[PDB]
Amino acid sequence: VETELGATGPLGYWDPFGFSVRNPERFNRYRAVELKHGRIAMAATTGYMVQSFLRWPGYLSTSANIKFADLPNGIAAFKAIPPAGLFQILLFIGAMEAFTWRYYEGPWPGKVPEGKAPGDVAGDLWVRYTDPEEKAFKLNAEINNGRAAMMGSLGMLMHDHILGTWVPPGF
Amino acid sequence: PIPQFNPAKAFIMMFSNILIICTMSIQGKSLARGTPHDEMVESFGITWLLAGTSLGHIVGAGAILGCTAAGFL
Amino acid sequence: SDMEGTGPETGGKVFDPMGLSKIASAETLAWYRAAELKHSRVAMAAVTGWAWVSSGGPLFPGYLSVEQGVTFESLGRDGYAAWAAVPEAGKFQILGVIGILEILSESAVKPHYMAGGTPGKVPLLWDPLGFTAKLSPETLARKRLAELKNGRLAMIGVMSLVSAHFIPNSVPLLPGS
Amino acid sequence: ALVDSMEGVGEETGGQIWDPLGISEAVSDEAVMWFRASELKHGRVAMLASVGYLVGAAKISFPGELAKGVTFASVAANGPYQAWDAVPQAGKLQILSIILALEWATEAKKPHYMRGGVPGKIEQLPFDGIQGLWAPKIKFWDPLNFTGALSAEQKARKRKAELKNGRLAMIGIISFITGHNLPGSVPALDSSF
Amino acid sequence: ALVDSMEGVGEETGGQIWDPLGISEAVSDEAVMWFRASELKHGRVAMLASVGYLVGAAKISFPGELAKGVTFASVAANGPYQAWDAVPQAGKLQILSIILALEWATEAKKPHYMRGGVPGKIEQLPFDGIQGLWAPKIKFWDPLNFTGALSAEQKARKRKAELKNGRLAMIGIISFITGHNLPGSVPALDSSF
Amino acid sequence: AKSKAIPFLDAPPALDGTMAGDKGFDPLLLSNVVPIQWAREAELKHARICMLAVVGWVTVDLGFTVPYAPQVSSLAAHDAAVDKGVFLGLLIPIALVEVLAGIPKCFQIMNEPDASPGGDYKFDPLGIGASAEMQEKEISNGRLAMLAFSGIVTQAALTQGPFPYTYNGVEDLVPPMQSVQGALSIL
Ligand code: CLA
Ligand code: CLA
Ligand code: CLA
Ligand code: CLA
Ligand code: CLA
Ligand SMILES: CCCCCC(=O)OC\C(C=C=C1C(C)(C)C[C@H](OC(C)=O)C[C@@]1(C)O)=C/C=C/C(C)=C/C=C/C=C(C)/C=C/C=C(\C)C(=O)C[C@@]12O[C@]1(C)C[C@@H](O)CC2(C)C
Ligand SMILES: CC(=O)O[C@H]1CC(C)(C)C(=C=C/C(C)=C/C=C/C(C)=C/C=C/C=C(C)/C=C/C=C(\C)C(=O)C[C@@]23O[C@]2(C)C[C@@H](O)CC3(C)C)[C@](C)(O)C1
Ligand SMILES: CC(=O)O[C@H]1CC(C)(C)C(=C=C/C(C)=C/C=C/C(C)=C/C=C/C=C(C)/C=C/C=C(\C)C(=O)C[C@@]23O[C@]2(C)C[C@@H](O)CC3(C)C)[C@](C)(O)C1
Repeated sequence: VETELGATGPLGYWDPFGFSVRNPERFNRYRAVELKHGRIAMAATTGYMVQSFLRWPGYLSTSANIKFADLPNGIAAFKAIPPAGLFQILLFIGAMEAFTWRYYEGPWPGKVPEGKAPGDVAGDLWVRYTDPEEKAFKLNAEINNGRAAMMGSLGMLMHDHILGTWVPPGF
Repeated sequence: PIPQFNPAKAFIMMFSNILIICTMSIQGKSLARGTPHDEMVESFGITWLLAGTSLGHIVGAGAILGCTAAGFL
Repeated sequence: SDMEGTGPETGGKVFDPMGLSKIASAETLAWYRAAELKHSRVAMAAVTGWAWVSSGGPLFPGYLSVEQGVTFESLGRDGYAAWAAVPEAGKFQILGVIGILEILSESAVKPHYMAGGTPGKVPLLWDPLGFTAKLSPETLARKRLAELKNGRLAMIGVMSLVSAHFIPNSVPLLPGS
Repeated sequence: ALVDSMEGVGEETGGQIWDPLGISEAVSDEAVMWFRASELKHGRVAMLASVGYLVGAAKISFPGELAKGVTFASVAANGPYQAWDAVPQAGKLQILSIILALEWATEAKKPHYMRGGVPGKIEQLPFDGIQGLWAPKIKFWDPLNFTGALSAEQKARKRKAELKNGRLAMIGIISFITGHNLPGSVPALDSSF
Repeated sequence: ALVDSMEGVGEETGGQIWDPLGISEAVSDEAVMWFRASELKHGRVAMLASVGYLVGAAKISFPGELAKGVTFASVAANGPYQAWDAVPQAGKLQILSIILALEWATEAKKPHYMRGGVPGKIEQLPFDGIQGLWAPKIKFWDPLNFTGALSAEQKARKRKAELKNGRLAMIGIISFITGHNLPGSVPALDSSF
Repeated sequence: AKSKAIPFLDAPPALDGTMAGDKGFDPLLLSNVVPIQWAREAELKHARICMLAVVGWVTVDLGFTVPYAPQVSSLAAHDAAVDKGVFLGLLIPIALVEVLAGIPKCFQIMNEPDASPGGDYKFDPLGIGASAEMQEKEISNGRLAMLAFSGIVTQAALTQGPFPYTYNGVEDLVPPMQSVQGALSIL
C-alpha cells in the first residue's frame, strides 16, 4: 500500500503504528474515513475563517429575535441557534450522508460501496478527471489539503474551547 | 533583517520575492513559462534563488516604501 | 547461608524468624554482613563513648577551639545535649573525615564486597601496630565471632541509650536523663 | 514481539487478552512494544506515586530539615496536593535533573527496546560506558541482588505481579488525585488527600 | 610514555589507574608526558607552599631584618596572606627572576621531556653548558648526594611517596588559600590562615 | 543517492565520506559554488570564535572579572570596555594572528594545490592528537556553540537579565517548577 495515493510528500509512506502493514486489506476503509474527515475539515476551516469577516444579512429565526450578525464567531454561534434550526441542520446532514453521499455499504460496519474507490460518492454529475497524471495530482491534493485542514480545524477548536475566538493570542 | 513588529510589511516582501521568483527568466527558462523546477535547480543552482531574492527585495522595498508614503504600513 | 556469626545461644543454626534470606544472593548476603559489621563497630564505639562520658571519665584536658568560648567540660555530661554544644566546624570536620574514609573504602578495595572480596574488611584504620599480625587462622575466626556478638550487644546498647533519652523511663536501669 | 506471546494476559479477565477496543491487532509489533514499555514505566511511576501520596497524606514526614530554614513537616503540613509546590526550587531542580539524566541514559543504550531490546528491561547500569562520565556501579534496579536467588519461573510470576500492581497503582493514584479534586468521587478517601 | 607504565598507581585507588574521566585514553603519549611533568611540578610547588604557609601561620620569622627599616617579624606580624603584600616589590621581583631563570634553564635542556626526556626528572645542573653564563656546580635537586646511597627500589618507593605527598600538598595549599579567602569553608583553619 | 540528513533531497556530490562533520546536510548546493576548503576555514573560524565567545559571556555573567575591569554584565561589558579605552588593545593579537596566519592560509587555499585543510593550523603544542574522532568532537561542539551564542545574545538582549536568559529564570526551563496545582486540577 506504499504506492497508493497520499504517500507523495517528504515522508513517503508514513505509517508509524503500522495500521495498514498489519492489515493491508483495511486500507480502503481508512482511506474513506480520512477522506470524509478531510472534507468536513476543509468545510469547517473555511467556515471558521469566513465567518470572521463575512456575515449573512437579516435575522436567523424571526421568532427568537436572533440575527445573523449577533452570533459572535464560533461555538457560541452554534449555541445561539434555535432548536428547530439545529434539528434541520442534523436532518440535512443525515439525509446528505445516509442516502445521497453514501460512503458505506454493508449492514453494520460498512466496507466500501461495491468496487468503487474509497470516497467515490456523488457520481454522474461530478467532474471526472481524465489524464491519469492530472487525476493523481488532483486526488493527492485533495487528500493532503484534507489532512492539513484536519490539523487546522483541530487547532481552531482547541483555541475556541479556551478563548472566545479561534485566533491564538499574540496574533 | 525584519520589520519592527509589522506583519503587513512581511507579507509585501515575501509576496514580492515569490512573485519575482515565479516570474523570473534566465535564458528563456522560467517557472511561469512552463519549465520544470528540478532542471532549473540543475541548470542554475543557488544563482536562481540569489537573483530571485535580490530582485524580489528591490521590488518589495519599492512597494513597501510606496505604500508607506501613501498610507498602510 | 553458612557464613560466620552463628554459634551458641541459637543452637549452632542461623537466626531469622522473619525470612530475610532465601531472597538473598551471595551479593545480598555480603551486603548484609557489611552493613551488620559497620553498624556493629559504630555501635561499639558509640556505647564506649556515651558510657565513658556520661558515667565518669576524666574527660579530655584542654580547651576545644581556642576562639569560640567552648570548654571540654562546658559541653556537659548528657549525650545529645553535648553533641549540640560541639561547634559546627567540629561537626563538619567529623562528618567530612568519615565520608572521605568511607568513599576511599568503597573505591580502595578492588575485589568489592558486592563483587567478590570479603565483607567488613575495609582498608586502613585497623591495627597500625600489628597486634593481630601473628594470630592463627583458627583464632582469628573466634575473634571475628566475638566482634560480631559484642557488636550486636552494642547495637542494642545504643538503641537503649537513645530510647532512654527520648522516651523517659524506658530501659529501666537507665535513669530519667 | 506479538501481543499473543506477552506476559500481560492475567487470570481476572478470563485468562485472555482484555483489549475491547481492538488496539493490539490494529497496530504493528513496534507499536505494541512501545505500548508495553509505556505501560511498564507508567506502572512503576504509579506505584511510587501511590506509596508517596499515602505517606504524605498520613503526614509522615522525615525527621530533620529539608532546606536550611525549611522543615520536612513544614512542607508536609498540608496534604500531598499542596506539597510539591512547597519544596524549594533547587530541590525540585535536582530531582528533575536526576530524572532527566536517568531517562536519557536509559534511552541511549545498546539495542533500544523498539529496535531489538526487551520493553521494560531497564539496563542495570545506565551511567556505565559513557565517555568522560564516571559513576559508581550501583545498579538502578536491584542495587542489592535480590533477583539473583530467583529462577526463571519465579521471575516470570513476579513480572506478572508487577504488571498487575502497576495497573492497580495507576488506578489508585488517579483515584487519590480525583478524590482531592472532586470531593465525594471516591467514597473511601475522606478529607486529607 | 604510556600511562600504564607510570609510577602514580597507588594503593589508595586500589592499585589501578585512577583516571575516571578518561583523559589519558583520549590523548596521545606526548600529552601524558606533559601531564606528568605538570603534576610533579605542581606537587613540588605545593609542598614548598604548604610548608611555607604553615611556617607563616605559626608566626615563625627569621631573626634579623628583611629590608633596611623592615624587620622579618614586621612582615610576619599578620597572616601568611598579608605577608606577601608586605614584602618589598624588589625582593619579590628578585625571587621571580630566580624562578624565571630556573624554569627557562630547566626547559632549555635537551631531550625535552616530551621529545625523549623523562617527565619530572629535572637534571642536576640547569645552568651548565650555557654560553655567556656561569654558575657553580651546586645541584638543583640534591646538592648533597642524599639519593646516591639509595638503590633502585628505594628510589622507586620514594618517588611514589613524592607523588602521593604532592597530591596531598596540592589539596592542602588550595585548602589554605580557600579558607583565607572564604572563611568557614575549611574548618581546620582557626584564624591565622 | 539521497542525502543522509534530508531523505528526500538528493545527496550533494561534493561531500562523499571524508571531512569530519559530514552529515550529508547541504541544501542550497553551496558546496558547488563555494570551494569546500574555504567553507571549512570559515566554519571552523566561526566555531572557535563562538566557543570562546560563549565561555567568555557566561564567565563574565557569572561574576568572574579580572582586576580594574568594569564590574558589569556581559551585555554592557562591550560598551564599558570601550568607554574605559582598553578594548582596542585586544585587536593587536587578533590582527597579528588573523593577518599573518589567515591571509596567507586563505590565499594558499585558493591558489596552492597542496595546502593544509581548513582548520589545520597544525597548532597542537601539547600533542593531544588530531584524530578523526577529535575533529568530529570539535566540529559538533562548534556548531553547538554557534547556535548557542546566537541564542544567548538574542535572549540576553530581550530580557536584560541573569544567566538563564529566560523571562523567569530556570523555572521557564522546568515547567514542573511552576505551580503544578493547575496540572493536578485536570487529573
Ligand atoms: C497508559 C497506560 C497503559 C498502557 C500503555 C497499556 C498498554 C497495554 N495494556 Mg494495559 N492497562 C492499563 C494501562 C495501560 N495499558 C490500566 C490502567 C489497566 C487497568 C484497567 C490496564 C489493564 C490491562 C489488561 C487487563 C490488559 C492490558 C493489556 C495491554 C497491552 C495490549 C493492549 C493494547 O494494545 O492497548 C494499547 C494501549 C494504549 C495505546 C493506551 C491507550 C490509553 C487510552 C488513550 C486511555 C483511555 C482511558 C480512559 C480515559 C478511561 C480511564 C478510566 C480509568 C482510569 C478507570 C498493552 C501493552 C493486555 C495485555 O497485556 O495483553 C498481552 C491485557 O490483557 N492492560
Ligand atoms: C593539576 C594537577 C594534576 C595533574 C596534571 C595530574 C596528572 C595526572 N595524574 Mg593526578 N592527581 C592530582 C593532580 C594532578 N594530576 C591531585 C591533586 C590528586 C589527588 C586527588 C591526584 C590523584 C591522582 C591519582 C590517584 C592518579 C593520578 C594520575 C595521574 C596521571 C593520569 C591521569 C590523567 O591523565 O589526568 C590528567 C589530569 C589533568 C589534565 C588535570 C585536569 C584537572 C581539571 C582541569 C580540574 C579539575 C579539578 C577539580 C575541580 C577539583 C579541584 C578541587 C580540589 C582541591 C579537590 C596524570 C599524569 C594516575 C596516574 O599517575 O597513573 C599512572 C593515578 O592513578 N592522579
Ligand atoms: C612556595 C614557597 C614559599 C613562598 C612563596 C614563601 C614566601 C615567603 N616566606 Mg617562606 N618558607 C618556605 C616557602 C615559601 N615561603 C619554606 C618551605 C620554608 C621553610 C624552610 C619557609 C620559611 C620561611 C621563614 C622562616 C620566613 C619566610 C618568610 C617569607 C616571606 C618573605 C620572603 C622571604 O624571606 O623568603 C624566605 C624563604 C625561604 C627561606 C624559603 C626558601 C625556599 C627554598 C626553595 C628552600 C631551599 C632549600 C634549603 C632547605 C634551604 C636552606 C639551604 C641552606 C642552609 C644551604 C614570604 C611571604 C619570612 C617572613 O615571615 O616574612 C618576612 C621568614 O622569616 N619563610
Ligand atoms: C646593551 C645591550 C646589549 C648588548 C651590547 C648585547 C651584546 C651581545 N649580546 Mg645580548 N642581549 C641583550 C642586550 C644586549 N646584548 C638583551 C636585553 C637580551 C635579552 C635578555 C640579550 C640576549 C642575548 C642572547 C640570548 C645572546 C646575546 C648575545 C650577545 C653577544 C653577541 C655575540 C657575542 O659576543 O657572543 C659571545 C658572548 C660573549 C662575549 C659574552 C660576554 C658578555 C658578558 C656578559 C659581558 C659582561 C657585562 C657586565 C656584566 C656588565 C653588564 C651590566 C648589566 C648586567 C647591567 C653580544 C656581546 C649572544 C652571546 O653569545 O652572548 C652570550 C647570545 O647568545 N644576547
Ligand atoms: C570571542 C572571544 C571573546 C571576546 C570578544 C571577549 C570580549 C571581552 N571580554 Mg572576554 N573572555 C573570553 C572570550 C572573549 N571575550 C573567554 C574565552 C574568557 C574566559 C577565559 C573570557 C574572560 C573574560 C574576563 C574574566 C573578562 C573579560 C572581559 C572582556 C571585555 C573586555 C576585554 C578587553 O578589554 O580586552 C583587553 C585586552 C587586553 C588588555 C590584552 C591586549 C594585549 C596587549 C595589547 C598586548 C598585545 C600583545 C603584544 C603584541 C605582545 C606582548 C607585549 C608585551 C608582553 C611586552 C570584552 C567585552 C573583561 C570585562 O571587562 O568584562 C566585564 C573581564 O573582566 N573576558
Ligand atoms: C456543489 C457543491 C460543491 C462542494 C465541493 C466544493 O465546493 O469544493 C471546491 C474545491 C474543488 C473543487 C471542485 C470539485 C469539488 C472537484 C467539483 C465541483 O464541481 C462539482 C459540483 O462537481 C467544483 C470544483 C472544481 O470547484 C475545493 C475546496 C477546497 C477547500 C474548501 C479547501 C480548504 C482547505 C482548508 C485548509 C487547508 C485549512 C488549513 C488550516 C490550517 C493549515 C491551519 O492551521 C489554520 C490556522 O488557524 C490556525 C489553526 C491558527 C491560525 O493562527 C493560523 C491558521 C489560520 C493558518
Ligand atoms: C488481567 C490483569 O493483569 O489486569 C489486572 C489489573 C487490575 C487493575 C488490578 C484489575 C482490576 C480491577 C480494578 C480495581 C478495577 C478498577 C476499576 C475502577 C475503580 C474504576 C473506576 C472508575 C470510575 C469512573 C469511570 C468514574 C466515572 C465518572 C463519571 C463517568 C462522571 O464524570 C460522572 C458523570 O458522568 C455522569 C455519570 C453523568 C453526567 O451527567 C454527570 C457526571 C459528569 C458527573 C484487573 C483488570 O481486574 C486485573
Ligand atoms: C597514589 C594515590 O592514590 O593518590 C592519592 C592522593 C591522596 C591526596 C593521598 C588522596 C587522598 C586523600 C584526600 C585527603 C582527598 C581529599 C579530597 C578533598 C578534600 C576534596 C575536596 C574538595 C572540595 C571541593 C570540590 C569544594 C567544592 C566547593 C564548591 C562546589 C562550592 O561551594 C563552590 C560555590 O560556592 C561557590 C564558590 C560560589 C558559587 O559558585 C556556588 C558554589 C556553591 C558552586 C587520594 C584521593 O587517596 C589519592
